[PDB]
Amino acid sequence: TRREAIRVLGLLGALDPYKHKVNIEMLVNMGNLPLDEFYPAVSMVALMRIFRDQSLSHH
Amino acid sequence: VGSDPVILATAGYDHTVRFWQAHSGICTRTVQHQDSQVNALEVTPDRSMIAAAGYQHIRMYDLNSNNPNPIISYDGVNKNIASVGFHEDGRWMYTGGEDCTARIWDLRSRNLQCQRIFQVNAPINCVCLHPNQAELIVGDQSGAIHIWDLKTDHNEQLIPEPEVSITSAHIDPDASYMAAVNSTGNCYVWNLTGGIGDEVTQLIPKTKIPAHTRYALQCRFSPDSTLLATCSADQTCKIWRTSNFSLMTELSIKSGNPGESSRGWMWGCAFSGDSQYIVTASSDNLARLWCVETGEIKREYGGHQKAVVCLAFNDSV
Amino acid sequence: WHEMWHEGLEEASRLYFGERNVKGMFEVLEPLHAMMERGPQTLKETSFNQAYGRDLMEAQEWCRKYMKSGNVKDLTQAWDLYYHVFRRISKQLPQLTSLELQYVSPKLLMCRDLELAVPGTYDPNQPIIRIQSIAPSLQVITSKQRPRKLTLMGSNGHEFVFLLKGHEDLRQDERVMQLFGLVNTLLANDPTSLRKNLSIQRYAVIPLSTNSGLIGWVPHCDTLHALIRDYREKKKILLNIEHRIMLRMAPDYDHLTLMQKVEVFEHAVNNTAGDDLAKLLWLKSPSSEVWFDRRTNYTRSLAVMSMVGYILGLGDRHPSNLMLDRLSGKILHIDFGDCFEVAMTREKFPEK
Amino acid sequence: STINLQKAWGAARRVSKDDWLEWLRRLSLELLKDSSSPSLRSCWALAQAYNPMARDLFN
Amino acid sequence: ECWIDPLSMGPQKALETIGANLQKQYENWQPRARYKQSLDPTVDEVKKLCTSLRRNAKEERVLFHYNGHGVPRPTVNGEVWVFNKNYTQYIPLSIY
Repeated sequence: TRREAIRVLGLLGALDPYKHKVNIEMLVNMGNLPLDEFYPAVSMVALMRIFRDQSLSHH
Repeated sequence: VGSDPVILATAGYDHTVRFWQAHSGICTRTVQHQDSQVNALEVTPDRSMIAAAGYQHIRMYDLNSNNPNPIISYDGVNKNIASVGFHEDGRWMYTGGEDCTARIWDLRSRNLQCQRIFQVNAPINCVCLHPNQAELIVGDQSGAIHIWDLKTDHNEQLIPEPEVSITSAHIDPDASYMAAVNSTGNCYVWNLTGGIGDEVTQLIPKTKIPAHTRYALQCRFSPDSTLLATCSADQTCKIWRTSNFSLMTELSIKSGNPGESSRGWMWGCAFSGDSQYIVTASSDNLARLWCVETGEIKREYGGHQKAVVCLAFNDSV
Repeated sequence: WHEMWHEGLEEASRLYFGERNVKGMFEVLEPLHAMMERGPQTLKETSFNQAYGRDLMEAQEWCRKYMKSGNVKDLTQAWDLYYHVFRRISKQLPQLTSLELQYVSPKLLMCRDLELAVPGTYDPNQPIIRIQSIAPSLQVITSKQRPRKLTLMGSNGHEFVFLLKGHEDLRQDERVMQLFGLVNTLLANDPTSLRKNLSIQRYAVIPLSTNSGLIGWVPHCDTLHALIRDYREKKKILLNIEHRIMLRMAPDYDHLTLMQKVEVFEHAVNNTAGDDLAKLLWLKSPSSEVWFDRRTNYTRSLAVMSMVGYILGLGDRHPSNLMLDRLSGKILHIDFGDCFEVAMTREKFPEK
Repeated sequence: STINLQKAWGAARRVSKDDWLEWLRRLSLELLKDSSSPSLRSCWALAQAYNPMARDLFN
Repeated sequence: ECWIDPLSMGPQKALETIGANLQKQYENWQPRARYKQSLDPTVDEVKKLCTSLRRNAKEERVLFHYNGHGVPRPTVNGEVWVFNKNYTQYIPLSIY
């Protein structure tokens, strides 16, 4: 299978990287605030990610 | 100052003009210079009063009387006066400025307005009176040296090197060679053809001396005409022998340590009456009386709060 | 009105007290009197004519008495009233931080879902993004000219911010933006340039009169001067340190000769680490990988505008006239008031 | 509150990826428990349950 | 505040305007009275103000209007907050 996946990249040619480009905050948080404010803000941001999706159901 | 045979004036950004003593190293008298700095001093051949070219005024202070106000304040100019000459008879006075307009001022006449004018293209960096008292060499920022004749007005423009500002140029008292200096740091020497009545004054290029790496600032022959001191922004005052154009002695005021940036530019070179001593001003606020042959700091002059850009030296009896 | 009267009396004072041009002084002021001769069309114009308008009309009586008498005591009474309202206006102007549509122009507040499209957005291919509604508040920028910060709601739903400049002819800027369009086309066509993603950042320019017009506000930007000021106050560095070092070594800097200036300038450079912009680009960037990409764009964009500016002749590029995109990293040039080597020609402070 | 930390630090008996990954987890959780700011200390229980939470508050 | 948005007019002008309007508002009910505004006053300023109005009408009623919306709440110890000369510190003022 890996052999075919290469043989097919061969036949399709080698695309120029530019031609493929056409075809296709946490540090910032700390960059601004003092540490006593930063700690709530970073805690909340990390909690909000868990809040969305079905991961919240487990926790 | 005046009664003393030797003169050694000094002036810079601190608005003073301190008259030192060569034998001692003591400030005899200062003179105030408000409203500007001093760009170039000049003792008069008569030695009655010194000159001090500044910003939009050629002032002339008294050498005999002490603590006087400026006797003459020649106004009516702009953009500074780079240098000032003086006719050996003591009647005419020459100047050069950045206004691209050389001038001549009659000291004897009371008229405020000047007498003659020789306008040029680019700002005038330096004046130098030819010893024959008939030709006035005039450098400029574009590179063009001129020889404005004082009788025929036939300026013979000449460019040693294109697009390099020539900052100073001097000619020895015997009219043999003429030296020039530019912001590249070369020292173009020119052999003077022996013409007085003919006024041919042909400049024969002899040697391009690679004097300094960085901007050179002043060149001046000795009264002997054996040595050619050449100051630069590299904090070294080299002395070139006239015969061979070789570096006899290199007087440097460097720190002797890589951790010392911009200690101060060296732009003072006044030879002694017999080429035994050499005065030298520096931007480290200190004048230095060097020895020519040995290369040793004989005396050190201190007390200037700011940098020291000018020198005066007169051993005329 | 109070802004027009303010600039008018400044010009009239220069004619009278400066040049002693009295007939030209009346030529400056008489349009402003005819301007108010329309009458109060908005509440702001009512409160102006209430407070000042009475005094201006009285000063006009002394001006009209001078026209048929020719007395210094007649015209000085007008200048007393003129300087009275001028000082009151001059005190007011700093307080005008924002203007509400209800006061300044309620017509615009009424305007809803206009068919007239957002300026400089119209494309023959794209669908017309017509004006949805105008925001009620106008954040007046505190500058010498006091530009406004207009913001319009599009029919597509996105907000469009603009900069309403007054008494600054924008036909030059409009023409210059046509030039940048051409150059961008050429760079797109060249493959080498396209591979490097070279392009000039441009913005909409829409003139409205000989004086006023709309400039498109570029988001995520801030002037280079602001960045250096804010970095140096954070790091407790003196904002004017280079200038202070020069004046300390040689207080006569302005009047010094060329060689002297070079020394003074170099002395400042040797005793100041000139890394403030590089250093702050690092700290601002969230991560090194982004930082590198921001710097690549920064370097190329600068080179592109260096060459284009040289050909166009764009001078007077002090750090207040160029701003840096804090996301893309590309440099932006604005306020092309000086072109075709005007700076070199002018005698005062010539730029080489 | 730096005894368990010093055990996590000077263990260096890890001869695989998951061994160091286990070291990391112990290190992160000990820093949260220690942390003076209670907004971070409050997240310690979640970090034990969820590895991503520990990594988001690592810095 | 007194039917005036203080942030619309800028800080200093708004404070003067509210004092002027409040005077007018009171002049609806008592138009013939000496009004004397004090706008973010000091302690001496309050002393000199009250003592002057008390001197004017020693035996007659004098109205003291206090609006402490900009200062912290009064303390249990019977104190009311005012400002310092520099407007950098809330100075307490004893009710006694």
